[PDB]
Amino acid sequence: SCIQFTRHASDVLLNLNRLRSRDILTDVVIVVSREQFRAHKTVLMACSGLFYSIFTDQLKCNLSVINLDPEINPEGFCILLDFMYTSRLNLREGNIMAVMATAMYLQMEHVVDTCRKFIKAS
Amino acid sequence: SCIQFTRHASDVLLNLNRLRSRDILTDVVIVVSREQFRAHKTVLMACSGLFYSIFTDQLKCNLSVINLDPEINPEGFCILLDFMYTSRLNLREGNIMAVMATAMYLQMEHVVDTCRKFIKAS
Amino acid sequence: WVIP
Amino acid sequence: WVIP
Ligand SMILES: O=C1Cc2cc(Nc3cc(Cl)ncc3Cl)ccc2N1
Ligand SMILES: O=C1Cc2cc(Nc3cc(Cl)ncc3Cl)ccc2N1
Ligand SMILES: [Cl-]
Ligand SMILES: [Cl-]
Repeated sequence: SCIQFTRHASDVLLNLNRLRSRDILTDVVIVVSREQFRAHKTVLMACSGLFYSIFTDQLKCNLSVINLDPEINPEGFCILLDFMYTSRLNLREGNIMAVMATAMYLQMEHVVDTCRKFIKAS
Repeated sequence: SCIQFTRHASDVLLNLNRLRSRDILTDVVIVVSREQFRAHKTVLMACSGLFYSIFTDQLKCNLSVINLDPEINPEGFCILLDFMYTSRLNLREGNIMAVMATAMYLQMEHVVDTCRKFIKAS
Repeated sequence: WVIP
Repeated sequence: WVIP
């Protein structure tokens, strides 16, 4: 018999993104080629099958630095990290291939699905 | 020119609640009278003006244990912690006063607003 | 607020 | 997915 506040989840995600922009309580650095991205482990796990697997591992859960596969494009990662914290995906003709490949690696099934649909249309 | 995934914020919150239920990456214990509640600092900050103030403080940001004011009712806190992680508020005739008082202390303005409306109706 |  |  609960009541529900419709905007609560969106408001929570907006505040987590504000903490990310101000570098507050970020507990991990994701290294992609030369580029570094600060984030919250819990948000990464909630969005990605790959980060979920990494941070539930008894040894990796304690690492402050995670290095991604050298094939991963920093721009593709940046677009996906922004989506994790906002629900908004900056999908463009010039980045769709790098975004789909990065989403497949990160195990973000809904992003992979929209990339496949957008590629099929063109 | 982004696209948006409608269910993303709700899905993120659902996964953060699953991490909470399994005690994964919880980094703080909130003590309310004899009762202890494990949580994620970032989620508490995103939902509460009081926790936002506590964990942005250069000294308190590093505490693993936070003790609430002895006037705070553990059941009222438990109902509010559940709302933080689910958007669902278990508001009942027998708990509304303890829920409103706890929400005022935690600075959760939307919960305070619905409690005032529900009290006014009765 | 809604009835979920 | 929608146009926000
Ligand atoms: O496409 C995706 C997105 C995703 C997220 C998570 N993260 C969780 C899943 C569960 Cl059941 N509990 C907790 C968490 Cl944080 C796992 C796999 C995938 N695949
Ligand atoms: O009723 C409320 C809920 C709430 C949440 C937060 N938390 C934040 C606010 C901002 Cl601007 N950036 C980041 C965070 Cl985590 C502060 C005050 C209140 N009052
Ligand atoms: Cl996804
Ligand atoms: Cl609220």
